[PDB]
Amino acid sequence: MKLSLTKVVNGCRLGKIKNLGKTGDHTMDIPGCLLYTKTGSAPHLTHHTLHNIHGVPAMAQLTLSSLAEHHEVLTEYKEGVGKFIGMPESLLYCSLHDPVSPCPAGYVTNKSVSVWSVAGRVEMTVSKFMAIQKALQPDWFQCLSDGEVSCKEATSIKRVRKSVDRSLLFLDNCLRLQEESEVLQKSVIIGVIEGGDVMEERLRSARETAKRPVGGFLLDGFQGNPTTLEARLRLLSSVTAELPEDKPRLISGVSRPDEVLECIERGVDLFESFFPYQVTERGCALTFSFDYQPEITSFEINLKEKKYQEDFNPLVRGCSCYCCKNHTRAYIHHLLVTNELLAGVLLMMHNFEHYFGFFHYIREALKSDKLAQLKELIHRQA
Amino acid sequence: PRIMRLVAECSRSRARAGELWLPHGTVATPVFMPVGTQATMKGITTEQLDALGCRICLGNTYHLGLRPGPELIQKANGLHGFMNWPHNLLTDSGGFQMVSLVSLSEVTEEGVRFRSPYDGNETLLSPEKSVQIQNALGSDIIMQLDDVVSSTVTGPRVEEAMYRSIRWLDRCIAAHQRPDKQNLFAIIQGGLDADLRATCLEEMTKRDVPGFAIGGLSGGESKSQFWRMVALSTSRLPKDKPRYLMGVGYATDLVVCVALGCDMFDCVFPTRTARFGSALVPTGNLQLRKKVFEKDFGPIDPECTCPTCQKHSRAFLHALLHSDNTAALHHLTVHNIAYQLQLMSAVRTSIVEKRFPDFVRDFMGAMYGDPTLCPTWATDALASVGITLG
RNA sequence: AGGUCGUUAGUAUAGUGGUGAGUAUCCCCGCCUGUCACGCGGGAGACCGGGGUUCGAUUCCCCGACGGCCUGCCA
Ligand SMILES: Nc1nc2cc[nH]c2c(=O)[nH]1
Ligand SMILES: [Zn+2]
Ligand SMILES: [Zn+2]
Repeated sequence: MKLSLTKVVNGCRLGKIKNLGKTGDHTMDIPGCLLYTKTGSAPHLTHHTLHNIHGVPAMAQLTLSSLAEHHEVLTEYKEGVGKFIGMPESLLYCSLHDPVSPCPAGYVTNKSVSVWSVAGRVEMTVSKFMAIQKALQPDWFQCLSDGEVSCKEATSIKRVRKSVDRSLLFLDNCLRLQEESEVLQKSVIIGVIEGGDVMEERLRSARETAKRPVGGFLLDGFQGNPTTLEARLRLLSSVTAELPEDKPRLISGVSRPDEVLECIERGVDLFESFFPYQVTERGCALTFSFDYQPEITSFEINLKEKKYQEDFNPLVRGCSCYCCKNHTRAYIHHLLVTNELLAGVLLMMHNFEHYFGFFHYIREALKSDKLAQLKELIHRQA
Repeated sequence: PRIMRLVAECSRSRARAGELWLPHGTVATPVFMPVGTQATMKGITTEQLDALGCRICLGNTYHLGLRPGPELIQKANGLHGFMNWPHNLLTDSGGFQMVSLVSLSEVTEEGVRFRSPYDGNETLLSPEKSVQIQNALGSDIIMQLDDVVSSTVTGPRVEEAMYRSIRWLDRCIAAHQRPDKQNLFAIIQGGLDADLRATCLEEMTKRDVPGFAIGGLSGGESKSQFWRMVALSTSRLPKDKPRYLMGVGYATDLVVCVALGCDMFDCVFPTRTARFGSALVPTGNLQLRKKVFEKDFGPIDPECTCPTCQKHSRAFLHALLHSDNTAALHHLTVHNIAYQLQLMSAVRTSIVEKRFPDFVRDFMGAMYGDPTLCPTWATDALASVGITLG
């Protein structure tokens, strides 16, 4: 791993990793997102349509929940997972459970965790988890952890302390088991930080986790109602003070355009990218602008209304996706009301492209260090 | 001014091989055309379809006149502009809704009254209205409204339908307004009765029509009547204009009927059967949800050339179909359309270079193995025209 | 260590000392010929284990296992 830091201004890191993958020949920019997938491919897209999207990033994001079922097949294939799913040119990262479908609380013990798949609920100990990682051969993989406390929003200190100790035990055990073997040695392992809503725990966890040769960190349990968005923002800046400044930072559960611009401020590198999927599944289309130089007003438009039935215009002026080059609003309304499949495809191709554009623009602006103007432009709408 | 040019005609049978000269480019006959009713092909963008090779597509009148309606579709520059497709189109007359939606409508000498199957409203569909709305859509071949009865009914109902269809034919000829830009196709009716169909042929051959089509032969019925009816129809029709057989889609049927002198086909089998999870192959089909395809690392078909048969294996498609992601239904569709297009091209080239009778033997051998195990209804049809296998 | 609560299909939840144990999802078969169709039918699959009470035990009492919570010990 190699971290570059061109500029660090106002607690807004800018950089690029240059030595990652097999042995190199790959570069990843910071900050960025990861492509979101369901069991292999992007949702509603096949490889032909997927390559009509401009600016797809270089690393994807599998979920252990979706792929855990098909485990006895990948061992027979013997050759990794970028070759089984026919995407043999990108890095991969295997998270534990997907952010869209939350995990009901009240199943974590001191021996195993649980994950909700299509066939039901399956619990896993340390050995199973290491075996699956060996079979899949992904570049990165988040260790087995304990994060059941986010659901309660209020509980005794005993549960929180028990959680922190649990997570430490898991990390140590898996570190040793991976060290022993051979194939696993070419994949990096990342650390997890939790502690609820206590300063003491949020400090002790970070202090104790920093003293292991993991290669990056995960900050877990920082989402909630807009009524606590100061007590869930000072804590973060206090936390990111006990971690070495040479490894990437990841944050889970934050994907709205407005919370991201403030989560980056305390120092964070990589983000999930599932929000455009939500805004698509509901039937709407993203329309906010992020061009700073030139839902209240326009954050998305709803296309099942009646006003969009004699409307002959693209969804967004100047969008370069396939939809905005060929079709009109009337046609998409006709598709939506009459319940067609092509509507999902044409809207996903637009929402993804819009979001990726946003991340490219914010990275460029942070390079030029004009984040205040863009923050004001985004805030005044949603 | 004829629209068909002949190139090569089999010297052993009655198969032909030619080309159509339509207002948007030209098509090499025979041809198969897939069908997309509500101004889209189900689940697949037009660029994919165009790049697969296809050259002419379908549409429907009842549905499009219901919602969104003629008034704004005309304002969207017809169904070419509305759908965004740079090739030829062919628009059906909505007469099939008269047998599919049988228990939802009534018909008199004035028209047909339909109660919508999405909200129970009733309206009228008469020959003038049907031809008018089709004139608004602006296709390349336009069909006349006809009084379709089921191919499983008897009684004086068939005679009424035949004569009413003739009367409506003359009314809609008088109602046609763009004789230069569209080709109206008389539709031959008569069920499965020799005399009635002969009368229909004799009567409506006297009218001036660019083309002729053969109707009322679809779904489940004895195939022994089916091929005899096609053979009767083909001989009486003239040789300077295309034939057209409506609603046949399986492979064996296509080949046999090519040998008997047909030129065009239509069906919904491949697209719809894709969305239920099944694929088409030189030996039949595969159902990619069974457990037998779970660890099978080869392609769908080694000799295929579709985008799907070059990247992905059977195991991956099996695993992907078991999730909620719908992208797995856009792979099967591409394969099935490609499959259908290749077969017609192969047969045509087989006949141009004077080898057609030996294409059939190989195809039967592949499909059924020993050429002595073909359906008995295909042996009779082939042996009647000259092609002998076994 | 002690106290207390709980255990029903592959995976969730109603229900009772006398019910073919209910429902929704997985699993297994069948149907598709110019679209009422990402559809429509049919099937299969369970009361932790042991002992006692009761005409009858998934229903009442006792033991074991496994797990949660509280206390004790310890930090
Ligand atoms: N108009 C019309 N369409 C179809 C489609 C299949 N058969 C028929 C028919 O007889 N008439
Ligand atoms: Zn767009
Ligand atoms: Zn193929």
